[PDB]
Amino acid sequence: TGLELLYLGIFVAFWACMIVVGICYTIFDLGFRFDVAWFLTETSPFMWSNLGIGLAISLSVVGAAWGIYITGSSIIGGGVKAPRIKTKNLVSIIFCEAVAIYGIIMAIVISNMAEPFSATDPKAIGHRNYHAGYSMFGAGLTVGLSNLFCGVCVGIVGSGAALADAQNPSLFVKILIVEIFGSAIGLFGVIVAILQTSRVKMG
Amino acid sequence: GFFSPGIWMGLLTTLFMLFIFTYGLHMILSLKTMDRFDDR
Amino acid sequence: AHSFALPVIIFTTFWGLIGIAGPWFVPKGPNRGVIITMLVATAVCCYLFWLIAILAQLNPLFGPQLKNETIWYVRFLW
Amino acid sequence: LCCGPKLAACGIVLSAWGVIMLIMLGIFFNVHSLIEDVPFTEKDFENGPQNIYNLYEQVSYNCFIAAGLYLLLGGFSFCQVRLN
Amino acid sequence: NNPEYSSFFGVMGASSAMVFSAMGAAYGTAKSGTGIAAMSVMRPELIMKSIIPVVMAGIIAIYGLVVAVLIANSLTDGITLYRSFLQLGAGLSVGLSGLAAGFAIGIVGDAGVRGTAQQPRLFVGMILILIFAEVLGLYGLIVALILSTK
Amino acid sequence: NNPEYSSFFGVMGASSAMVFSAMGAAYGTAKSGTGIAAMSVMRPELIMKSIIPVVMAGIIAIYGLVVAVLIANSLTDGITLYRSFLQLGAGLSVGLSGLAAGFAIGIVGDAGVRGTAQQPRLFVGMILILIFAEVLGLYGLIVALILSTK
Amino acid sequence: NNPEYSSFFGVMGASSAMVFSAMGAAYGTAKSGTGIAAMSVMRPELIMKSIIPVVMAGIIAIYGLVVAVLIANSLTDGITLYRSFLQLGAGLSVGLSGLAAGFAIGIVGDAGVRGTAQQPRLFVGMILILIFAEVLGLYGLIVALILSTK
Amino acid sequence: NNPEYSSFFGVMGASSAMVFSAMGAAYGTAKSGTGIAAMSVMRPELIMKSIIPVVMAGIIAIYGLVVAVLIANSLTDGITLYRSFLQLGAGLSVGLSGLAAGFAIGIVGDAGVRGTAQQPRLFVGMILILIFAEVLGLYGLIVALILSTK
Amino acid sequence: NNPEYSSFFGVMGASSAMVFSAMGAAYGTAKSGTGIAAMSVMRPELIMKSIIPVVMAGIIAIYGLVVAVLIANSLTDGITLYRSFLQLGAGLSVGLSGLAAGFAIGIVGDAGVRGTAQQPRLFVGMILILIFAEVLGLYGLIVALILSTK
Amino acid sequence: NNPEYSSFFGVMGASSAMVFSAMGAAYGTAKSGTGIAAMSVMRPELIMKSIIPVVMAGIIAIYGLVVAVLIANSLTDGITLYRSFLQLGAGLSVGLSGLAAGFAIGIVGDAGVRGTAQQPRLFVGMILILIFAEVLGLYGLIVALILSTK
Amino acid sequence: ELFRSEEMTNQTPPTYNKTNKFTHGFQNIVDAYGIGTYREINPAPYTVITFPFLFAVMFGDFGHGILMTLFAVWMVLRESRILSQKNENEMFSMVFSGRYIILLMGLFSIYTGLIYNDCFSKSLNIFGSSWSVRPMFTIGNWTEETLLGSSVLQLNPAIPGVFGGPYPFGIDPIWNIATNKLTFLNSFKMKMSVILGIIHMLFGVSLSLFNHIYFKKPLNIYFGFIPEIIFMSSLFGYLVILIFYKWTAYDAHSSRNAPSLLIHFINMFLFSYPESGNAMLYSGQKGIQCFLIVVAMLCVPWMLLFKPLILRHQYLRKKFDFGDTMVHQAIHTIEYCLGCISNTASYLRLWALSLAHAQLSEVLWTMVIHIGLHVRSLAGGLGLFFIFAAFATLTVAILLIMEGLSAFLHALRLHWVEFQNKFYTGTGFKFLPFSFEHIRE
Amino acid sequence: LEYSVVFNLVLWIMTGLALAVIITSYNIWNMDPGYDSIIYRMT
Repeated sequence: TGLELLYLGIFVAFWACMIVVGICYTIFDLGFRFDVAWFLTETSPFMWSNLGIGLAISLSVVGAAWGIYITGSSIIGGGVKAPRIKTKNLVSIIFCEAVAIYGIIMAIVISNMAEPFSATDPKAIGHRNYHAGYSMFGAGLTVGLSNLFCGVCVGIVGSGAALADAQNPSLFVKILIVEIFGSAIGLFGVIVAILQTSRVKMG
Repeated sequence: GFFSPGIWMGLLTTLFMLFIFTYGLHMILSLKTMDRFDDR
Repeated sequence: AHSFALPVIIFTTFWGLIGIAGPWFVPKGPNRGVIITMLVATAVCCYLFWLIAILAQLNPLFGPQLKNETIWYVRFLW
Repeated sequence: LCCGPKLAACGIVLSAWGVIMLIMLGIFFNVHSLIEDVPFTEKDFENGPQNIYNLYEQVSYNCFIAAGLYLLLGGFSFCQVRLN
Repeated sequence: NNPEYSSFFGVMGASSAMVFSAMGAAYGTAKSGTGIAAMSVMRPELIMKSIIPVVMAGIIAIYGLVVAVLIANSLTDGITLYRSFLQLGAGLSVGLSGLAAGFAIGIVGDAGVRGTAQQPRLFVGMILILIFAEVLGLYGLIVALILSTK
Repeated sequence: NNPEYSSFFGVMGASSAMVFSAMGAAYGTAKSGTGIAAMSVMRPELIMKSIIPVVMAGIIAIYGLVVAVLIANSLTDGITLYRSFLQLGAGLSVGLSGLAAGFAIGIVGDAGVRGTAQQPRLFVGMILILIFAEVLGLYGLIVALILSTK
Repeated sequence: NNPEYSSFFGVMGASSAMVFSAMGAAYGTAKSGTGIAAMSVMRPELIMKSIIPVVMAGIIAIYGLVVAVLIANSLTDGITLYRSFLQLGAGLSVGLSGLAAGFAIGIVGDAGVRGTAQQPRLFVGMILILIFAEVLGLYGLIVALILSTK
Repeated sequence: NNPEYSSFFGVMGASSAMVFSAMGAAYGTAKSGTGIAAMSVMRPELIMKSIIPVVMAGIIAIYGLVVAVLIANSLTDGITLYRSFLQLGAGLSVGLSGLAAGFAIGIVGDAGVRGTAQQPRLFVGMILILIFAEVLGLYGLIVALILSTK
Repeated sequence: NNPEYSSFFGVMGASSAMVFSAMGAAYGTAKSGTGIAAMSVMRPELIMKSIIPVVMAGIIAIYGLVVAVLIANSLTDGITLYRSFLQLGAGLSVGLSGLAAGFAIGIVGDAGVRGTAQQPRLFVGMILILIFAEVLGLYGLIVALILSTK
Repeated sequence: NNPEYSSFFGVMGASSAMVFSAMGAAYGTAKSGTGIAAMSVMRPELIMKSIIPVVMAGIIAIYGLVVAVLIANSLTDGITLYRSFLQLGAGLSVGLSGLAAGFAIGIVGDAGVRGTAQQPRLFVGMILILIFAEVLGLYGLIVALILSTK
Repeated sequence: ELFRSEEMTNQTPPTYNKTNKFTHGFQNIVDAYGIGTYREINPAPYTVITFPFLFAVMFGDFGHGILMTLFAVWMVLRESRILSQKNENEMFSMVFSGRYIILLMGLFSIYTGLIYNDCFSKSLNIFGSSWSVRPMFTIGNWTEETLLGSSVLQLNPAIPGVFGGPYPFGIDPIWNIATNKLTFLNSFKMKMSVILGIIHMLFGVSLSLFNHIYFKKPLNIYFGFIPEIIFMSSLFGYLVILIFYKWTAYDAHSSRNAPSLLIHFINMFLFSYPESGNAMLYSGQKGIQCFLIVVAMLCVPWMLLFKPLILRHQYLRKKFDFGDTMVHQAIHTIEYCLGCISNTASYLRLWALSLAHAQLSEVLWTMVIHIGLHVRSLAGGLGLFFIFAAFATLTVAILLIMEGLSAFLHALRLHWVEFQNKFYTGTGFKFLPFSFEHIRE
Repeated sequence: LEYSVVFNLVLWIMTGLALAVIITSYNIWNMDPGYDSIIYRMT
């Protein structure tokens, strides 16, 4: 558990330091020196937008990709005694790509809204640009993570489908209903991301 | 001040990609080879 | 200078006749069905592929963004 | 040298590719003395159309030199595969 | 006027609601699907009864959608911040609560399928327990809906 | 007269109360349902009694709903900050305390339900201990209700 | 007029696109080589076929090279920042996408090599599953390309 | 007029390229050498062929030396910062890419070398795969060379 | 005109060059020594040949010793910072590169010596592999020297 | 005219040298004593010679004492900071280098002493290897003495 | 008249497909996915052209298309020597067996590369490039712009009154050297991939009607084919029509705030019809947008549940697990409706791979052979020798082999998953007659 | 002046270097001698 111990030690020290610094700023009655509004305003909306775009596409493929090999290994292993599996159980992978597609479409549609500002001093500049920037960030994150977890779900379910079908061909069709729910969960994230960027403007 | 816009934004992107690197490296390190081969 | 009407007529007739009349002018061997399939499938896919390429470039919204050296060269090339 | 007839044959094919493609490149510039417009121009490019004609001739010369080297390479590889 | 960045928190709320509810549904769904497939190999006659846990998971996913949509439609540029904080709370409230519920959905459905696999009479009991998980998802949704209207 | 962002603390309270309580009830429910499913296979007749730990868990969930709603109704824009700290404290107090109680509810039910099947005389002892877990959950509710009205 | 540091984000994009893609392709290569070495002893006739997962991983590495070079040839000093973030997004997008692709390649290939040797009818399925992962990696490339003109 | 401390990034590049490349080659060397020691005791006639992974690992190390030196010879005091960002990108690009290749070399070397003793027909297959890892390392060098002079 | 704190970096370099290379050599020494002890019980006749990885380990430690001294003899209070960064990079380059080599030395020594105990023909192959580790160590030294004199 | 708290760094040096040196010697001592205790049960006649690893390990703690005192002898209030950095670097250099040596001593002592009882001819090889670890520790001292006096 | 399997001698027969020296390879890549249902429509006669075409789009490279054919020709020229010999190398045997497939794939790749006008990133100048009249550019208040040009590019305006006219054949070569080819040409290929993908799907569906006739299943068209094709036409065919309309309806005169087909398509599905702020493609479009989506929904009940509903009606009157049949049909409906959306995305591989290849060709040329050129005569000539040799090597290693193989697989994927799944359904048995196979033994 | 620069540099430089030492020490601390050959008999 050498790596888990490293991850934990970093995690604990990271937040423990934040607690000490935060409380100290309070204790020493600093003039709101740690100003969240300052961080949000100085941080260029361009980063937030491009980050959300990269997340929307990058997280979604990670999900799909995760599930693909989950079900790939189960299919390949079981298929040694039940080669019929490849005929029908490949649809589990189609669902996995489909989860990536949901995010991919949004990633492009969102990025199509990215524009320059020709802006400098945030003071009274880009009021709408900050809203659109944060919204695009959220919408990208929304769909990215939603597809990420969907892809894992579909992989786990598809694995059971392959193992089941190897022993009873009648089970395949009924199980398909579970993966459909998995796909629907990802679509829900798409609906929200669409709404979040439904009324935005850049530039 | 302790941080500038530049420094902070740089740290934010650095950590995001550092997490990606960590994820990749994690699974790469946790990679084993075979103890023995099945047959001749 | 060119119009679009003429390119369309020339290549539409070419591929159209092949896909429509072509099957009438085919060997009678055992591969006749394959050759007829080839003639028709080829004409349709090839025509549509080309047609988009030439049609899509009509009524353009913008021209190319060229490097300085090329822009000058064209003055005395085209 | 033998070098292996399988590798001599590969050299012959590359040599033929070289001579054919390099001569073609020189011709295209010589005729359109052009869309590619890659003769290795200077950055300080002046209003002198003759500079494009001159550089294009330079490209043809350089290309034919490269072809000449492929002619020598193909000749050598030819004898190797024939003797092997 | 309406300060900048005020919409930031409301966006995080709308995103959090959907993502955490998706997490809950995904866990409960994957766990339920695992148990169902394992049972159906041994006896397929219980498959239809064993489906409900999967819908139960989907409910958490919807819960999250309802609030995330409510907020996402409410999001604008000129937000008075107070409204954004209400949105932040509503988003987290339903998402994180649905996550807890979805976990319970997963664990209870998976164990429930194995239980019924051995003794079908457990069906009604297992559904009643999953009803408590649905109630936990509802409570989260209730609070989130209340906050968004303040 | 009041500072900005003062409402931030309050909304975190209302959310935290519900989320932690759902996490507590969810844990206890998940563990209880697992033990119930495993036990009832051997003793199906106990299915209608072994549900109780799950109800106990639902109580933790209500505890959370009650405070979260009580705080939510007290959320305004012109909050005096002082009141917001009290609301945050009330939210955390009931939520985190209910979380601890839900943990015990889970572990005690899991062991107790199986122990009861192997020992019918344990039923009374199991309930009594669960009563203690409910008392632990209430103590948090009591303080939270005191703070939210202070 | 150019915000300083504007070029910093851009340069990181070109690097990440190459590094993360190499990590993915290397992982897939390492996994495949392990399965290939174990399989090939008993069925050396399959050694040539077993390379396919590795070639596919190599494609992922190229995917990354294309973006890294496209960005590198697009770097200047007076970068307007807007362009820089587009390049950083392109790098990160293809990087993580290729990384995940490579992992799927490696994991599937390892199982595929063993499965095919035991059951040659699985050969096509092995290619298919790897093919879907390669298609997913392509998306990562394309989105990196799209950003270059936005 | 040039930003201060601008040399920092370029210097880190030169060192990073060398260190990460040594890390990659070192891993592949150590892992291959382990397989060589375990293998060649049974098949000493292969001792002069099983070194190849290790040689190819040295290539990764050179790739790093070439860039690390290229960067170091490119540094001055009055650096315009832009150039330094490029130097760090080139350093990391080749270093971390060589690191990824080093893992491939190591894993493939071990599996291939031991497999070769079990099946000598694997010898060529091992080289081909290791060749792909070398190609992955090359891509990093190419990008680093492009950036370092950009 | 000299930035204060500037000398801090150069001093850390002189230390790092020794500390990291010392960690590597120590690992290699301990790892090889363990294998040597195992060999000698089986057969002491090789005890004077298996020492080589340990002697080689020392060479890597010297690499670090040399640079650390060269940096120390190059430290001043009136440092121009540019030179300070070069010294930090040079120290890290040799230290971290020697560190990687040190681990490589230990791993291959242990495997080589243990194998040689059973197969004396392994000795020559062992030496070549250890030679590659020495080459990896040199590369770090070379760059560090180039930077420190830049 | 000197910076405030400039002694802070030099004081950390004097302490760090002693602490890390004790850490190294303690590790080697603990491991050496463990091997000695296990070994001497079989061959009590070797209990005396087997102490050497522990005696050698003490040399590390001595090294640390020497530098830690050498630094302390040069601690004043009006330190030019530069001199403080030198003291901190020298302290860390010898301390962490001694730590590396401590590991080597401990690991080699454990295996060597136990091996010696199994193979009396190992005694000389054990001493030689321990000598290399002592040389590695001295390198730390050498750098610290040169650096702290610069 | 469609090709169908032969009769074999009331049990399910194996599927017998007669093939020849050329078509056998195509049948095998079909069989690799599965053995078709007895009397199923054989997809192979259409694969012979369809698959090479999809490759040619994925591999639309004129220069490599030639090299690809030459490789195939080499194998064919040794056909007699390879057949009458031992071939223990299975990879060589496989590509040999596919030698006629590869040749055709190259043939179409040349066709598509020629229209794209890319031969190793080289344009094909037919003397027809009249896109713009540079002499008039300078007249339009651009006097000595080549002085400032040293630091600028400057994009050629549309409709200046002096530019216009299409390129005679394919894309105007001038875009091959533009800095914004990456928007002009990338967009066209995007739209092309969508159009072709939708057409290919509609073709596959149309074939299902013939299969439904052959097996005398009127119900499979009354509640299947008809509502399914209505769904696809109303949504996906409408989109295609709009794409051509945009190209032919609007000129640069409305380039600012020009209607975006992506936004109108999204607003269509969502019934979002803003009164103003966004220009419509044509008057009344909002009414059409609403009409089509509603109709698409109205066809769904047939395809979703009416098939098992009428089967129950007819079954009970003649007298069938009604619940199970509802499950089957509901899943089928979801797969078809959702798959059409997903399948459309699948055909974006045509764009994605065509672009990816174009990026490899442009970059490999620019960063390898271009740098080998120099104003110094002898050094340039000798450099081109060594650089080109490496360049040709990279073109083969990266594009002719690896990418050609990738495009092979991806086009084959489209055939198996998106095309065949519209009509080529079910399985059959392997046809294994008595034959005198042991000729060499 | 420029505190944020020295601050940023020193904090993250010393933190990364300190961790590299900590991890290296961990890896050395837990070196596996094999616990074989002669260890089983001494144990």
